[PDB]
Amino acid sequence: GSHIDETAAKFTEGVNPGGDRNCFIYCSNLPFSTARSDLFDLFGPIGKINNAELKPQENGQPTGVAVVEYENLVDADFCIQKLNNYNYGGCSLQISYARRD
Repeated sequence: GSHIDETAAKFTEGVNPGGDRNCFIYCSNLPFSTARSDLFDLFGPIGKINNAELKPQENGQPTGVAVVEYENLVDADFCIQKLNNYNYGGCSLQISYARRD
């Protein structure tokens, strides 16, 4: 195949909360000043992130949502155990299994 940033759209487009022990993490209610580098700040000490991105929007405004993807299903689970009350920017983050991709 071929890639540079085409897959990073697919990594967040179509993705929703409320899966069940998939592999992807859905993260929501992030503050609107967040960027891709902030994911590895709070997720980096949990385990190995395979990939991670922020959800895009049709009008270009910030969504307040991230997706993350993890090496082992114990590490994906551990994010959803530990982060689902995490205070950041003045917001409390909501965390779930990313249901479709």
